[PDB]
Amino acid sequence: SNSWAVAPGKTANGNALLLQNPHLSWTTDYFTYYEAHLVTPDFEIYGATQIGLPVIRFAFNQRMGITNTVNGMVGATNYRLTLQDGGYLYDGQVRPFERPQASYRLRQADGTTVDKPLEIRSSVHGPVFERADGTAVAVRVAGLDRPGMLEQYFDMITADSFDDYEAALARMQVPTFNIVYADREGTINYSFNGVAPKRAEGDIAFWQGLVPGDSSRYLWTETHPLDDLPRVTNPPGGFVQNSNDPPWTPTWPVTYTPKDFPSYLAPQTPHSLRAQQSVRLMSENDDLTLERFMALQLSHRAVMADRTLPDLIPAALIDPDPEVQAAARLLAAWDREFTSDSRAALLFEEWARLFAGQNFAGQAGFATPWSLDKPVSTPYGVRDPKAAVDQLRTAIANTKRKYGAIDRPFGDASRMILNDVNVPGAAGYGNLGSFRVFTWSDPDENGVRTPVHGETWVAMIEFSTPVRAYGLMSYGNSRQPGTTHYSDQIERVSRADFRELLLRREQVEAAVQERTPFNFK
Amino acid sequence: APIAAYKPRSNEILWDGYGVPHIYGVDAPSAFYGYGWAQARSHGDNILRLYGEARGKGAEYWGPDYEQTTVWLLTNGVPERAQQWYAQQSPDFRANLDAFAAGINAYAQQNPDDISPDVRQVLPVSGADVVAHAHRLMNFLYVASPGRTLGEG
Repeated sequence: SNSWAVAPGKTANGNALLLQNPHLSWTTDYFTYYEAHLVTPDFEIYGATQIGLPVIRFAFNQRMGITNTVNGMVGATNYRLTLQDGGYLYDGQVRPFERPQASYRLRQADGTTVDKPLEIRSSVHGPVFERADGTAVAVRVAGLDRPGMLEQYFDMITADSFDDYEAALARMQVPTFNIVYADREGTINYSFNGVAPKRAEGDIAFWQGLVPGDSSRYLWTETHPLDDLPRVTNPPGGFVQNSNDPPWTPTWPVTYTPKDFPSYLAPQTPHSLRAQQSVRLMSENDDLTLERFMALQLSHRAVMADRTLPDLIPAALIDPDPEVQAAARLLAAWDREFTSDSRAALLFEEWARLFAGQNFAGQAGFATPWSLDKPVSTPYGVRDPKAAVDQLRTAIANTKRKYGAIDRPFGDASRMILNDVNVPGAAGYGNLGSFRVFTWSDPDENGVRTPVHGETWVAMIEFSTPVRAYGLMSYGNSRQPGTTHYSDQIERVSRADFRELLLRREQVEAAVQERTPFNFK
Repeated sequence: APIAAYKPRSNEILWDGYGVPHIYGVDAPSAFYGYGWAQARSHGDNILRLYGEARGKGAEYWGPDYEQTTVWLLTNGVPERAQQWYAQQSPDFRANLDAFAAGINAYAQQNPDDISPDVRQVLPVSGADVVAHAHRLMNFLYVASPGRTLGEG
């Protein structure tokens, strides 16, 4: 997911700009987004949210708006238990498990059900589970005493002022997520949100792995208040952003450093190339108009190529294999953009899969390692050119196996297909540097692949008076069997042809095609 | 000075050409009811299936493919905690949650042939079901996934 908020001083018209851009599976049911608009005499909200949720997570109205991105807040701890004498060893003593005898029904293939017993055990940490390898693990989840998550979101998205917004956010009922805010007043804000347990020792890596379940030394009981978490409001740089990267470069120049917070709140790992792009796209541009803002969102640069081809190409041209030389010249002529007509992009991805691993996040292959001191220009270079050329040799074979050639048009293999609509793809993997994301699946027998995850709900809002906003939903607004609103937006997505989002009654009445009157009590 | 706010005088959903619902309500509960109605029409099958799972009845309704999640949720006391969270809601907000569920039930009742046969057994849904799904999504999917605890990736 991506998120941008721009202050008035950085825009041409003096109105804050906001980008909602969550990235999630195109198939997982509970991750499906739905676009809607609610209006009553006392409030108005427009936006997307996961199906089943009664409140809009990605909302905006005439006054304010917010967006979210995953921060992976570590709000739970898995503890390795030491089983002994019918209980578990804790602080040198055997402690008893708390346990109720439950039961549930299991539907059989023939439609009937059978009753199955289920013993539920809990240690001081929390419910106990047993892994396949026999490890006994107790999971402790924070915020199980916070029943107001839905109302907090509701109060946040209908706040009459930034102060009211912060007051609601401060209730700490939303357990995770980075949240970005912007309003017509000109205020922008970034908050590393969630319910974080207060710990006396251990860094994030420690708390993410199996923690010793035999000592009260690791049993946390309190959580951090909002003021203890990384936050940024109206920074000197005039913008805030987050593309899932650790919260250390939310704006530029930065307003805090890792040393200002507990080491267990967030990782200090290398920022993805997409995240590096996010910071550059915002910091390097000024006098932004909504139009330009939207154009920048479509960025699909093969940043990884900029970091590696300078060293790879020369090294590859040394190889006597005519095929390797050809591949190098193909990669050399490439403008390093993930366009539909790119004939070098597929081959590059295949080389990158080997150079940086299947998820493209590997760091071992670079010559110069990532550094927080050069957050948007590292890592860089190829550490072992000779080994990298051998990887290219293998990549050439892999590209041919998957796509049938080393120079197949990116958009011929990469397609977005929903029902009977089949359109050319562009942009790609975020870890390769693409800001606009389409995590292409493995190809089929024809070498055709489609997005499994990526751009879903995409919207850009300018808080002028009245507000002006545009957006699109990759997989439509409905997934019910036979609906005509599942594949009806993907063609526009393939041309980056955004819909004007309609909030004003006059606009809605002009676009309405179906009316459902109703009543309730 | 923002533009003047619209004041609905009747409850209605105005759908645009892309199936986007513009829900107008005379009060809060009315808007939530229309929203539940709209969501059911657009994503009813999956919403009902998910609410069924949040009840800890996935295995009961659909079998083995849903059993692991059933064990995960029951062991973590999700269904019961949801009932508690529901009871702990402020009167006003609980009314909105009830309305939302009511909207889902109403759509299903008005268009029985449009609800997938396999999920009809889930109806009717309640405000507690709504709280349960949100609780599952936030705390037992996002924050604490079964994969991380079971070490199954």
